[PDB]
Amino acid sequence: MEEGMNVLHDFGIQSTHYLQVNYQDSQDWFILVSVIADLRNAFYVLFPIWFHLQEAVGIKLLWVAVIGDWLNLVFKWILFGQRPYWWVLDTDYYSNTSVPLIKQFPVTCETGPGSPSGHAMGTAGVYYVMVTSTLSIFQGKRFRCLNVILWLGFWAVQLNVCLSRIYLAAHFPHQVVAGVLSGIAVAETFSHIHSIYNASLKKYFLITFFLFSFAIGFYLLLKGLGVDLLWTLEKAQRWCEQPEWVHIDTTPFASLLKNLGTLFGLGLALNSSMYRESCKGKLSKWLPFRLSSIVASLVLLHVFDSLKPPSQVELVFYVLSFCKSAVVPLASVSVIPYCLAQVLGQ
Repeated sequence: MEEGMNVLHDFGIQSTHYLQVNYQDSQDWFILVSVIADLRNAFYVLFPIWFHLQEAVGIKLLWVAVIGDWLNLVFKWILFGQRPYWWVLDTDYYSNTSVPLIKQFPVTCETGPGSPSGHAMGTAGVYYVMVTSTLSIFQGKRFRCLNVILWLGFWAVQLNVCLSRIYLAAHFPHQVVAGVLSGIAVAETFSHIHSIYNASLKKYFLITFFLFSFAIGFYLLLKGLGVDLLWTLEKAQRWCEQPEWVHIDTTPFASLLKNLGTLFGLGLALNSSMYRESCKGKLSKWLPFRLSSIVASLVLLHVFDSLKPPSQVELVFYVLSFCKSAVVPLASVSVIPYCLAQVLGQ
């Protein structure tokens, strides 16, 4: 008893055509929305702004982002999901019927399985935390104005992200809906785990080691049964309208090490002695200092992101990417605040 989900697939294709045929003067806006929702905006912009306003929100945001990435990868390995494009030129569902018309944008022609919507899940898991934390903080203040403004803003962001993903013919509506719901779930369930604070340096190492070991073991186990993990490459190549648009990548472990490096860097920065005298110092928590630290961290991280590891060797690429991802939280809470405190020295 198993029947095809071509009903959902055709509903997605018709949704893409409906969105494309009318809003033909909005491709730039949807591209801009799709490029901002990228997760390299919660480790470089959102984190240093929230870590100094209140130290508890930043750690929760970072943990939610890392766990969301890990779950995204692990479940993406084992779901074998299609995409809006690449399914209308291959399936025989429109064999005795008519075939709609789908146009391909350069941002389209993705090369990986798209069962969990990474952009939507990360955006939900990162924005739910911000909204709920702001609502909790602003309790000291007739209250159905700020609440409704914040929730309407959050839902508008989610709807715009989903529409951007559908309009570019990169994910079906159910994929992004499930991704949004899973991100909300992970944020909600991390909102109650209170052992992530004041955690020992040994515990962070054990957690990171467990995540890495489980990922590698799972990756090998699936290869040890007869599961194919490269079906997305040849089919994407054959049904993409231009080979130049395709962005073939040869890194099976690309975001895993980046997330693990971010987690390890946060642990080291939190448990290092230099942070204790820099951000927990004596009479240095007056607000202009925090604002200056935020501005300096943002500027220096933006300048520092403009590097690329050498791809001529794979192991060196992985090691350097891990080190950079570790420096991202190790240089925004530890060294810059201490340098600014010493500047306050003279």
